[PDB]
Amino acid sequence: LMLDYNLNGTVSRNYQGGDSHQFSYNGTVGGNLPWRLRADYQGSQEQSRYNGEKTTNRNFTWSRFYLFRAIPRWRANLTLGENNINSDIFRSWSYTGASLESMLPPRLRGYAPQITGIAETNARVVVSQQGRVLYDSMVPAGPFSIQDLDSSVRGRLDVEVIEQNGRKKTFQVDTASVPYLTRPGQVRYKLVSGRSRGYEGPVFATGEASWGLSNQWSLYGGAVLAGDYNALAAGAGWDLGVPGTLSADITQSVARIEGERTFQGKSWRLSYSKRFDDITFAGYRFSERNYMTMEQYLNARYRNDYSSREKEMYTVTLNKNVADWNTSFNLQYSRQTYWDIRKTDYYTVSVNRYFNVFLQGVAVGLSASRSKYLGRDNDSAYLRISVPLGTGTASYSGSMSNDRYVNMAGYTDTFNDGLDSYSLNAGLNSGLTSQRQINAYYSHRSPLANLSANIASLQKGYTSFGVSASGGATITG
Amino acid sequence: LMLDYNLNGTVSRNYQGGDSHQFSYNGTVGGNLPWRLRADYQGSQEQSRYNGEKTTNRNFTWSRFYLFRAIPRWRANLTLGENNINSDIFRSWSYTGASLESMLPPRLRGYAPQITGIAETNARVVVSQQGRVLYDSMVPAGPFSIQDLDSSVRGRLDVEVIEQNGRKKTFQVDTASVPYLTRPGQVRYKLVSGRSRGYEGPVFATGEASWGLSNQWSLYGGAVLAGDYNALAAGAGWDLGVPGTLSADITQSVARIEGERTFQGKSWRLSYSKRFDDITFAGYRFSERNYMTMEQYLNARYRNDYSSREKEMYTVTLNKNVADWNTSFNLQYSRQTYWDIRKTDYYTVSVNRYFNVFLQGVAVGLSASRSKYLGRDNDSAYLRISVPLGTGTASYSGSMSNDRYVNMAGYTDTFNDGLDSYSLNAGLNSGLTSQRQINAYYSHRSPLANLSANIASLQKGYTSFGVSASGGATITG
Ligand SMILES: CCCCCCCCCCCC[N+](C)(C)[O-]
Ligand SMILES: CCCCCCCCCCCC[N+](C)(C)[O-]
Repeated sequence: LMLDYNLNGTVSRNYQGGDSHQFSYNGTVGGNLPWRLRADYQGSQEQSRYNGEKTTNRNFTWSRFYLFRAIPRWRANLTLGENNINSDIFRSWSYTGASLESMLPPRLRGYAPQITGIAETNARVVVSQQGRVLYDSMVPAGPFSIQDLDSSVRGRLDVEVIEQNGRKKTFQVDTASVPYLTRPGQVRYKLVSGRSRGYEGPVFATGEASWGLSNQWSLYGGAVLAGDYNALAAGAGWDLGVPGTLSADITQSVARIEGERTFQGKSWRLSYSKRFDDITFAGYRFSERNYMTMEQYLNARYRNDYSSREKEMYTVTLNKNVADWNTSFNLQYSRQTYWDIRKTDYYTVSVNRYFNVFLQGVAVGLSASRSKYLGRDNDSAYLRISVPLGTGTASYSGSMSNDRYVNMAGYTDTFNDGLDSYSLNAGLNSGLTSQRQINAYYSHRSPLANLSANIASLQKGYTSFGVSASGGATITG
Repeated sequence: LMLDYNLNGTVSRNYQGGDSHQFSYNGTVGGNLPWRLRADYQGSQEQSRYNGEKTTNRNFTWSRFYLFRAIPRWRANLTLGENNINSDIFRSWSYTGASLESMLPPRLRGYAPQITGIAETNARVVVSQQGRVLYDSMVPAGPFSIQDLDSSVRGRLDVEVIEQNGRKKTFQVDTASVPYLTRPGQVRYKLVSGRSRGYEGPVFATGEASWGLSNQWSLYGGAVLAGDYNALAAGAGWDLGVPGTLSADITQSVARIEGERTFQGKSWRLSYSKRFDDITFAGYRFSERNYMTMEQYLNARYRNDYSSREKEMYTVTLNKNVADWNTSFNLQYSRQTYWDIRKTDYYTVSVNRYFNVFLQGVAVGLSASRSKYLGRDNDSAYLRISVPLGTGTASYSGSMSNDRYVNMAGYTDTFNDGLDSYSLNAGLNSGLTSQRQINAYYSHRSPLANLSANIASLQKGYTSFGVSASGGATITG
């Protein structure tokens, strides 16, 4: 019986008084009985004490836990228990039930949705989808690129960057929606049944299939039979060569909510993907005022929420490594508009060049990003020149988050071959009298157990300490 | 005695009443007596009639006219009369006097500053620098790329896009400031003298030179001796190979204005350029509160203007043609900040892909840009699919200027091999009840004489007719 723990803990004081605690954990229990196991758990506890009020927000749940078993001979996998639907045609909601679903040319499957951004401090970053916790551990200040996500992540993700000074900056990233294509002989499909979760739960079945026409083309369809909510979708997909693959989808919905009225709508979606084995992906989507996803409907029927009616959604992704002049470029953009509320443009860019000027690998990196700090836009840029000095490396950093700019000097030293490392930094925040910053971050990365602690302190500001451990153990008595 | 005329004329009516006239002209007189001639003239007249008031704004001037003569044997050219300083180290002001200045590896000289943007209507676009008229003729609605500029344009340009509906959108473009480098043996220099113009005029001399150190490097300097304004500048330049060339400059200023005070300041400037014979240029500049250019000083002493104190200026330019997947990409960006006023970010992007889907060269183009419409930001995007149909080509266009979006259908036919062409368009503006749009644009492009007329009419809107002729003639009695 396997366990995959992930822990976080942080303590901090204010220069005005307050203490606060933060402990979070998430992980997965696995078991083997052709009957396989998978239980995802996640929880957190937060406390704060000011002049008069302590506050506490505490949460725990099994996001999802189910049994799944492989079958030799339909190349299909059966899974039953509490899960989440993962579709290449429909969007996601959580459910209890079972499902039967069909390794083949990568150019047709989905890949790991690498999330990127920028942190003012040494910050804990949590990536989620719906309520499910996909990633939440600490990051050292500066641009960050989380490439630890489950091979099967789909849809758009919710990222929260909780900074050491108490500022929560949040944004959204859209994972690439790779064309649901197939090779002529084969057939891809996904037929799921059960009742929708967490709002007993309305009964629903959903099917989705991908036919292999005799050309470099392929047609797919799917339907959602939820009763008060039904949706049908058909789509055409086309394969190319190295110039990537492509596809388009039209999907209509019928939703009937009590004494409220009845909504009808469709949404068209065009997506292109040139990744295989430089990755580039561009996707588009435009949906009607009355078109709703299974999720949208549910929040509408059970929670009385009709907010966030999607209109148009553009999303571009380019991670191109020109080994040629020794520079990598990554772009993650996602513009999203609505019928009821204001547009929401989220992006993050970075370009890293490796130089030779005096000895090897002097590094200059420029990064820029925009997220949201409490409704209002938060716009950042980061400039870092790093000089490698033996097993260590000294660096200078210039940060510009909104109207507050930070200057940083620091030395980082690595050991155990890159597994462990330890860095000390000192700097100045100005943008409002200036403050001196002192900060140290330590990391240990063994494959069976990771661990990392960091301590930070701002003048007339805050002072906090945080640890973050994650590893693998077998819990069987 | 040569003449290079350029004319524009437009008439239009309002749906509420008004008529208006617009006539502009600019050109250059040339003459040969080793004594060469060059006279630039420019003028315009505008009239309007509403309920009660007609108005008229009329202007004419010889921007600049001077004599210049080549000399065999110092590979230098002497020019005297009323001109404008053009320096690779200093910024521009206009002056009466004479100058002596030093074809050689392109990687060190300057190129044609191609200006780009987007027009709602069939619009006349005027490009200028200081007050001097560099370009002003009509453009057919959609993205536009003016590549007619004098080989020697330097500094940043002022672009105004006067639309057929009466909306003036304006912005700024920074021409690439190519590194003032030289080959070891040779020496580049520029020593100018006279009095500053148009505010008799303060006396000034200015010198600038480029030495050829024995490496792929090169050092340059220059000074401005204006009396109440002095400035000295030194800079290092470095040449590479195909990875372009580079350079950095530090320049200090001393300005003394009466009973006002005395300003001191410097500004650092780093510029990289990878163009020769795909062009890419990135430049940076950061100047002190009290640092002033010769121009800045003059507006300060003679016009009592201390506005627009430059702080930081970033500028990027990328025009890369991937013949490989038959698509071109052009990016013109320029962020500019100040000490006294708000930031000013101007940009324009476009990507054009040529397809094959049914016959040859079906075209999809996406363009986006941001300029200023009366203090406020004006943000546009344009989508155009064009299908070639013999000597003609039918197209569909989607425009989005701010909150007003336009849909357009149109057929264009070309003849005389691309020299002449004629297109008719019809569309809808919605963003405020919608309106039908009818528009035709004709162009004739013979090398000795160009001419173009266009007629446009919006429902419950405006209705205008415009002509634009430009050619070469010899006026000698
Ligand atoms: C062995 C096959 C695995 C079970 C596949 C489930 C798909 C059946 C769907 C039918 C309807 C289910 N329902 C009505 C309860 O939602
Ligand atoms: C034949 C050489 C061409 C004339 C070059 C002019 C540079 C001389 C500058 C000295 C000062 C001129 N000044 C004081 C009137 O400005």
